[PDB]
Amino acid sequence: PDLLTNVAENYVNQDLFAGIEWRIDQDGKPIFQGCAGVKDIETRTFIPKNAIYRIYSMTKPIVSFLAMMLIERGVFRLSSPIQNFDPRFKSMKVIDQHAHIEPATALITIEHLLTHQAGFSYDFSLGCPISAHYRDAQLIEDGGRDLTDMMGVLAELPLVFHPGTQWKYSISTDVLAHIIECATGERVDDLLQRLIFDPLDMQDTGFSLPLDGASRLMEVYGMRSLHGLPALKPAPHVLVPADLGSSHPTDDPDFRRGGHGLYSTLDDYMAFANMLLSGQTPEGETLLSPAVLKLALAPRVHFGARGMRINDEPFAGYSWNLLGRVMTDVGAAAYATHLGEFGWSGVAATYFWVDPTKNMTGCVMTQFLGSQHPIGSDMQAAAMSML
Amino acid sequence: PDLLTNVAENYVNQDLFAGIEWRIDQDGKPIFQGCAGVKDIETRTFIPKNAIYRIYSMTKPIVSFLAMMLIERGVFRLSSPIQNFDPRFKSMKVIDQHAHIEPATALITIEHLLTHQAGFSYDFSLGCPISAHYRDAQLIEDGGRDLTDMMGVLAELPLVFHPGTQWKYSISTDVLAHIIECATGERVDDLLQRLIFDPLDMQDTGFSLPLDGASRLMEVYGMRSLHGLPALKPAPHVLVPADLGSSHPTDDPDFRRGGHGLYSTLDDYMAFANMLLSGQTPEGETLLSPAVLKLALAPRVHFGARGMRINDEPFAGYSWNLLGRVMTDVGAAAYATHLGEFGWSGVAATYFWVDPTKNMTGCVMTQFLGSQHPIGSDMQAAAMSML
Amino acid sequence: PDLLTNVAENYVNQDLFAGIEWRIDQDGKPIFQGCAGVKDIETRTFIPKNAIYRIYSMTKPIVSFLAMMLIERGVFRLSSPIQNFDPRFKSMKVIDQHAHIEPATALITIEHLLTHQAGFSYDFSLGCPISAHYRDAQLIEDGGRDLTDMMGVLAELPLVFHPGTQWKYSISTDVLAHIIECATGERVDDLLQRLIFDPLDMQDTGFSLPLDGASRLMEVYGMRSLHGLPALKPAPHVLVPADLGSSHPTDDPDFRRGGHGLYSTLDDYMAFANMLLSGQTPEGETLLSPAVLKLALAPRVHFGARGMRINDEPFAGYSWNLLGRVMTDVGAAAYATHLGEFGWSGVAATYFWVDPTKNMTGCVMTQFLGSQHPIGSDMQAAAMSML
Ligand SMILES: CCOC(=O)[C@@H](C)c1cccc(C(=O)c2ccccc2)c1
Ligand SMILES: CCOC(=O)[C@@H](C)c1cccc(C(=O)c2ccccc2)c1
Ligand SMILES: CCOC(=O)[C@@H](C)c1cccc(C(=O)c2ccccc2)c1
Repeated sequence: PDLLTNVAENYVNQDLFAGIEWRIDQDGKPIFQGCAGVKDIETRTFIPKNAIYRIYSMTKPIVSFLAMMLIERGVFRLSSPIQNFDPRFKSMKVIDQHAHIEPATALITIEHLLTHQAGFSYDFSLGCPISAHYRDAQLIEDGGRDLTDMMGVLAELPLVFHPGTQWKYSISTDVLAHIIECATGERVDDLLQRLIFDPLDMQDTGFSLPLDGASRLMEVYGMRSLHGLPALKPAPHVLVPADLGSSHPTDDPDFRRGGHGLYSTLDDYMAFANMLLSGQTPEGETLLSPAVLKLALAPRVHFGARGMRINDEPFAGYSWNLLGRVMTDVGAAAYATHLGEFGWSGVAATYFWVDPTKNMTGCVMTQFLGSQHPIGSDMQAAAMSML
Repeated sequence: PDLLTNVAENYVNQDLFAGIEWRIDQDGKPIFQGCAGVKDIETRTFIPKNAIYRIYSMTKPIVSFLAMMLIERGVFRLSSPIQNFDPRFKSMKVIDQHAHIEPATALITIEHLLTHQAGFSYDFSLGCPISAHYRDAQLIEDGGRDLTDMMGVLAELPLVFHPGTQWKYSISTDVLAHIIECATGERVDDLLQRLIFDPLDMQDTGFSLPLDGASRLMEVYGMRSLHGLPALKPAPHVLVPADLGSSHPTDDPDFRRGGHGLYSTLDDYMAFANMLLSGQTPEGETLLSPAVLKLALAPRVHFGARGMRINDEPFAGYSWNLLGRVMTDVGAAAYATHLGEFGWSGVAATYFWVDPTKNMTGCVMTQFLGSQHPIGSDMQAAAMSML
Repeated sequence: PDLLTNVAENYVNQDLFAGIEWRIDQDGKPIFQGCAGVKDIETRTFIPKNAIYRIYSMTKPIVSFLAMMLIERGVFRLSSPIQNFDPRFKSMKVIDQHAHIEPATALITIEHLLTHQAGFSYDFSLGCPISAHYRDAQLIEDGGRDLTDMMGVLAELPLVFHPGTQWKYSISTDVLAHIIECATGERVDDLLQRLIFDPLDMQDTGFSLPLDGASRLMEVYGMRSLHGLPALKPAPHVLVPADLGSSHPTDDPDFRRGGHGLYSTLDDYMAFANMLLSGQTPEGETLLSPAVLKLALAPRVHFGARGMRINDEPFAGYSWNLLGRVMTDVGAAAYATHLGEFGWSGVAATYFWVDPTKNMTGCVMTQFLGSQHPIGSDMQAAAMSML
């Protein structure tokens, strides 16, 4: 039975998601694919050809992969202190939950940024000692502010632990994008275009819409908390269009970020995921060598009893590598997977995975902010069960 | 020599405080007293007779003393669960710095409120997992909100540790004032009037100015942070009149709190401090029996090597009793004192102490919010050096 | 692209290294090789044919390999107490950072020497409880002193931990060379010649220059700290010829050491590295059996959270075996590698590796003391990326 269709259709029929697309490839070619629902429930327009999604933190594996290419090319290395490229990050301080502030005892490195061990936090982090000051500064909300300028504001705030000593999912991929710009003298969006998107023919992926993109953009549903104040409990899961404020412009030619902000399509993201099986384009051009791809995918952050968590949500059986999650214990996993399955996901419920043991990739595209329902993992589980 | 005058005149002559009054009594009679500076630097009006000060958390020993009287009279007991008097405090939750929320595993008691071990926080607590939600609710800022209603809003928010398991200086004295009202059916300001202020002849003490009070109210100086966002470093110490917003009304007949909000005078507060040497009025009427006064003053919360801290500011060598600080190790103390010295202080730099070994009481009144200079401790040390 | 050339040329063009040679072999034959820069910037003489390098601690894997040959031949064993061969090492003492001295509670063994777990330190060790006494004794500086005589002076000084209980990179390979002499009745340089260099046709490797060697010796650049006092921060990385004092003679026929002092060439060192893939010469003569080579290469010292460090510089993902470093966690590694990659390096920035998973060896020869730039690891990473 087509478990993937059953999951997606049940989600649409229960009024939980407006529209869903999915594709699963094996050996670089589609084996399962489908769509359910509509572009938007207001007009019930069908999902268009080459529909466009805000992929939020599925931007991070792309920007991280770019960083690995630059490491391979000698621009910087994992151990490089970021203050060597932007001195505004010299002399960081660390704050704790008891109001105590002290100088950081270790320099932030490229590796710390890629592993979320740098001590940064995030505006929406509930209970965080510093996230109120991120929100006051509007680091995420003010999407119109140039990346270079956002970093200057961020650099003045304290970290929430000494670099290297803990893990916390964070704005550090945005720092990484900025440090890439400092190190190369180029803009991160131009680098992504030349080094990744153009070689993989990802012609619909970028920080602004294509000229014909407005009619292809999927509507985004959900509730963003008033003033950005982190919610103490989930809002009701209701299909109401979300207000993104100025956080996610569609046609700002200077908007670029490391941790979110890309628009993409199912087809484009599958080209990226399939490349991660080998480090090569389908024509055989190498984007990253096998040795550095192995360095990027090896489990690098290991977690204690409570496991990997983001705002206390678990990622059971997962460790962290330089690009995102990686399954390191199927016996601890909460849904079907295989050892070494890796990938990431975004807050509008987009999700992808790469499963080297099956030469398999998969991606689910939808637009629902802060879903109470783990559609991405449900679709991965369905696809795993259908092999 | 008169070190007390020297300290006070130096502070005034360095443009650090506008006006200061102090008195030190021994055996219930004044032994040192003085005044320095002016009511306000704008007009340089002289400090009036019976000048009036916002005493902020010097409200807490008074409200705590009232609670001990009510315990003595059988209204409730230290072990009483506060949910027995207001069921809005049933089913509390606890939040941590990792965004994890769970049910409280102990009920909040009267003793927890008096010792700041209930798990409540404070709006201005820097780095606190929940203070951002206090600020969003304007618990402290909205002084026009009735105490009973402010408590309903607070009760819906999580604690930051399980009741009884830690110490954190907090809004719990306001909860105590509210629970007093629940338990007695009377208002806390009326109970304070009948049980404490009138027997001690504290005719100028209350939550609103006396009829002839506006001309005697000292000006308040200092910088309250924008939006109440807790500052990451001290603001420059400058004598600029402070803007209190709607947090501290002068003529609201329903304004009443437990942790702040009283107006008082040097002479009134000394009457209260002298009473704490015996539990008796000067006429010999008992406000609190010797046994319950001993219960209230005995060291009750003991601190680790980090010591007692508020927003990471230390109270070196102090433990906590049911009314405030108490000196338990002169060899750890950071300024002159004796074993058993007790008292408290307020954010506008008012300060008092009681020293049973010398039958001594002292009080410094001034108005500077968030002083970088610990005038209260400096004046205590001067008085200790003189006796 | 030729990443190796790009790295080397960038280092020369940025005035960071005078001259660099490299070679990478696979299956015993060169696959990548090159050179950049000059022998010396003063005259800009090109790097000569068979250029000679001071290889410093790349002496250690050679002397360690010699020790394994002697273990195989029954001269001594890993568990042999060194005091059995030189009684000046009976009755060692241990000093700590609190000035406390006590007798060592374990005897130093051959294995302790090969693993730097014997408790010795090094003259240049910053912050070390005993390195000031090494410097006073001029153990490293006085290169004219006979090895046998240096050992007598060293033997009178305390260790910095009990043998076997910790790891600290040390003068212990020099102790090993001396104990080899005691055990065999032969000089270490004669043993190296007969057992290793002559079988591998390493005709330019030794503790003094060949008769035609003076014109082939690469100039050495960098700053040695005045009086040998360990620096608190890196000196500026500037190409100024280094003053080696009497630490590294070119034509002393009795100069021999275990931890440094060899002159070699790229070609000679690659013959040694290639032999470590098999324990055999290219003609198939066995220098060390497969079983004892496996014993020598197996990870033997494992490190805690802070990892393997020398003067606080990290070797991320590396453990220690009887010959040097060995990669035991690619997920912790700071630059491209494979599980089981091993080798060592020297303070003038020479570096080599052996990668059994690729049947690969590599060596970078240059002369810069105390480089701020990890040229050896950069070149390894480049070569790994080019496979
Ligand atoms: C996957 C990428 O998520 C992010 O990193 C940032 C960019 C982000 C940006 C804008 C809006 C949100 C939320 O709507 C939200 C966050 C937390 C809880 C509920 C909703 C999150
Ligand atoms: C001593 C009693 O002050 C308190 O602890 C609480 C009751 C309180 C209540 C109302 C206003 C403020 C401030 O204005 C303020 C707090 C922190 C920094 C600067 C200003 C504080
Ligand atoms: C790899 C072999 O390093 C050694 O074991 C010893 C022989 C050594 C001998 C002579 C000079 C130096 C330094 O120049 C130096 C040491 C520490 C920091 C900066 C410079 C080191």
